[PDB]
Amino acid sequence: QIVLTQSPAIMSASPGEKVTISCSASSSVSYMYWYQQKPGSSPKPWIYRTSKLASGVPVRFSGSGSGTSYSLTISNMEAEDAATYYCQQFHTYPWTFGGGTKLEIKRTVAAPSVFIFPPSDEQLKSGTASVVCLLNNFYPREAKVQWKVDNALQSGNSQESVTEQDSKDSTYSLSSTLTLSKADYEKHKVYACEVTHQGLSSPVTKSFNRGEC
Amino acid sequence: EVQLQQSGPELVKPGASVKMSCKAPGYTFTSYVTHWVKQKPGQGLEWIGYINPYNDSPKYNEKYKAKATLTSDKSSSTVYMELSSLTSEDSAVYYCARIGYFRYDEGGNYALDYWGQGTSVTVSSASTKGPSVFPLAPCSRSTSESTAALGCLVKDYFPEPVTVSWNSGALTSGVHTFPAVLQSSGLYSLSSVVTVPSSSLGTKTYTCNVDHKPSNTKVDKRVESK
Amino acid sequence: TVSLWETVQKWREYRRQCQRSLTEDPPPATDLFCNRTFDEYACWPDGEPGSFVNVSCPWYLPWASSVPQGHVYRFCTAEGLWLQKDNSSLPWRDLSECEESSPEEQLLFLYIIYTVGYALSFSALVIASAILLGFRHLHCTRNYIHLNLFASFILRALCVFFKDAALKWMYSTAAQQHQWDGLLSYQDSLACRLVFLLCQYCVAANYYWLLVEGVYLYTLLAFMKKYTCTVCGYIYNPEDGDPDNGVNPGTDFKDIPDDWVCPLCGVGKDQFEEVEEEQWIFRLYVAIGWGVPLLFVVPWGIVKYLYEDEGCWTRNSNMNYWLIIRLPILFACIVNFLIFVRVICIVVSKLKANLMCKTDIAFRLAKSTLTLIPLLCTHEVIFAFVMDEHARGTLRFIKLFTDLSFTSFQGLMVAILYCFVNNEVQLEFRKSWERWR
Ligand SMILES: CC1(C)CC([C@@H](Nc2ccc(-n3cnc(C(F)(F)F)c3)nc2)c2ccc(C(=O)NCCC(=O)O)cc2)C1
Ligand SMILES: *[C@@H]1O[C@H](CO)[C@@H](O)[C@H](O)[C@H]1NC(C)=O
Ligand SMILES: [Zn+2]
Repeated sequence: QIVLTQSPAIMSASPGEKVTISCSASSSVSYMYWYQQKPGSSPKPWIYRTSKLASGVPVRFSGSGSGTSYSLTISNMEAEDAATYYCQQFHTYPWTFGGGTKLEIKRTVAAPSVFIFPPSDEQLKSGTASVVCLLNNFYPREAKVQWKVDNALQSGNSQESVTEQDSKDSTYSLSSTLTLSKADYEKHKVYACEVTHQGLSSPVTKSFNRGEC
Repeated sequence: EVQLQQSGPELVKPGASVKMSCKAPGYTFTSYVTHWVKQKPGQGLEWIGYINPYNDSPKYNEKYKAKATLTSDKSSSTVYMELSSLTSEDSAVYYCARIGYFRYDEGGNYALDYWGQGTSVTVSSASTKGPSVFPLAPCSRSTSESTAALGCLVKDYFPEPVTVSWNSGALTSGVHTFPAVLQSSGLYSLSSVVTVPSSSLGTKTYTCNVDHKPSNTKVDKRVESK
Repeated sequence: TVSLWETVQKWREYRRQCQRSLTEDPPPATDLFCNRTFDEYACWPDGEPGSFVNVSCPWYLPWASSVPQGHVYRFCTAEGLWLQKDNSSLPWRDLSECEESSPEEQLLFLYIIYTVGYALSFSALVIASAILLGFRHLHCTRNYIHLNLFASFILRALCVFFKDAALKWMYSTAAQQHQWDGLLSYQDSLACRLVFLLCQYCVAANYYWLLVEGVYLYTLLAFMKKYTCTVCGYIYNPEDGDPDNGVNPGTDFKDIPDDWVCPLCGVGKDQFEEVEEEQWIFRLYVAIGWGVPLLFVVPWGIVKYLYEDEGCWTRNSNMNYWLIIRLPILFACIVNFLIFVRVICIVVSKLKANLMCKTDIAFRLAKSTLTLIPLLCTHEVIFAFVMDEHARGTLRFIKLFTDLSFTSFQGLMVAILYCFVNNEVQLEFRKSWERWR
């Protein structure tokens, strides 16, 4: 029935910067409730009765709002505050939640340490062959992996997977898995992966030659 | 911080029904009504409904009427949520939560404080498959880069999840276990790589413990540079 | 002193204040809240979810002076409900701060004379009905009607004996002031359902078996007239008489000497079966005594279930559907008094015309029937329509509640006047006492 819309989708802030997450409801509600959910656990009461803080929540957090428009704000931002924040309404039935706002933490531009792995010869029995290209601990998240099997720009055969921002150094890690046939694989020699990133002056290409290792 | 002891994960065929448990150590005289919340990735968080255990009468979200069936046990004091005629739209984490009150004197100071672990539901026709694990070692060439990467490629399993530890949890740093990706085939696959010193590739052994409770798969793949 | 009546008159105004406010008061505009309701004790407003609703203690209470400001609580949950504790019972309330009297001293006394008045009556009626059924010398058309009038009162007396059992049933759960009040509610929803229905039928049967009692008394006086027998069933044709034993043809049973016995079986003349028509007309008397009460008690119970079955169908505020039981009982009362009036008209004429004597069974019964009809229907005629006109039959129904706690004896009254007072059972009393010595 009533709809809670909270902007932005994902928020990235450098430590000590003002974070301010909105939540505009469809119909005017009395109080607003916020939950901090950290990927890897159930949600947690974070702010109740619009501006009241839950026990253990640091004073940097402050809830504010009235009518439809509500927000959650952070002053002395810290990396500990990276998580998805759901606003909730207890005012009417059904009880509406928010879309959540994943909060991330800006940091120094880091370049990925790239690694390419051929497919196992154990896998070269399974009728397939998956070549992986790892990008370790770059910031920001946006990075380009470009597969080039014998200087042929591969497309729509690989699937990249990015971890969550690291707990300790706020970096990311990305893997691109070039899934290929045993026949398709054994037909080509030079397998390479061209990584384009903000931290990289020139796109790095980590290669390998088929079987020749 | 989980207080509500919920039931285990479930893999159900589309069209079937799933009934999950939410055992509470004991209902507080102030809070006894259990609420059920649906967390479907990308759908957000959804309040399904609640069950009053003292009168066994439940409240439902109009969206989830004739979908969910909330009941309670008298003896064990446990809530139950059945989900009839299931589809892909119903594959989600399912929480049971209870309201914790901050200041009973003042009106409105409360929140869903008591949360459950979350009963994940996977509505798929795909039968539970086992992960085939493969090493992720380079071409034995580094020319002294001083940093070397290697890992596991846990392939073709269903349903999620796969638990990847390294050197039986002794190796905790430089580790990266990527989120699973459902391959076009229909199965999940994930890589778990670890950056170690290039000097160790011929001195330190890197066993890679993979665990997949659904298919009861337990494997230790020691990764070597060919 | 504090009065046991004024404390209810103040309670009636507390419900007036309550009803007025919980209807005049604006909705909270919070959408999700917990409804404003009257506990039948305290008046509660709408509760803000997640707040302790503290209310001032009811002023109708006697000790209300000793506990000022008032601290009777209830909790509104985040869900929008009043805290339960026990759902098969009423919601949690804290009447702890408002407890301990003269009005309850009179209340217990009123209940004591009510239950002993009912135990006294039921025992007298059961032993009375055992007198007419035990002794064969009494198996006659007349007494059968009495036994049925006994039955309706006997069932009504064991009906109050079942309700009191549910009252003692729920109260024996433990020991608490709030629970005492709660035990009343849990029984006001379940046990009250079916018993109060049969009670309403019993009452309807009392008044309608009173009707046939008066009707049988009219037939016993309006009766060429013939007679029969109850033992063997010999029909004494008066137009034929019985000269073979010493009674010329054309003589009424009223003119046959007491020194007479039935020529077929040999039982006394005191065992005559009245007019040969009394036999089959009793089927009608049963059809009127039990049939008619069903014809308006089940219609009432049906609509008091299809339309308003909340609070043991006791709350009749929305619409006056109780006329389904009042009007037929009032109808019975008007004709019961019309019978009463016509009976006196006949007896006085019959006695003066020498055509009837006080020694007769028809006069002995008239003394009794003309005594029940006036007292049992008196209230149900004057108030019935006069009070119905306006909203003051409201405060008259509170008085009727008090009446009902004095009308417990009205069962014994039927037992005495129709059995203990009977000259026939007195001859059976003397026969039983002589059979020992
Ligand atoms: C305690 C009481 C108020 C009830 C008592 C008394 N009531 C009573 C007494 C007399 C007249 N009465 C006289 N003449 C007329 C007139 F005007 F002609 F109609 C009316 N009416 C009423 C009563 C006494 C005797 C019996 C009696 O034996 N029952 C048994 C019936 C039987 O044996 O089968 C019953 C009732 C006083
Ligand atoms: C109601 O009473 C409670 C104690 O049970 C108290 O904490 C609260 O302050 C009271 N609320 C009001 C309206 O004063
Ligand atoms: Zn005979």
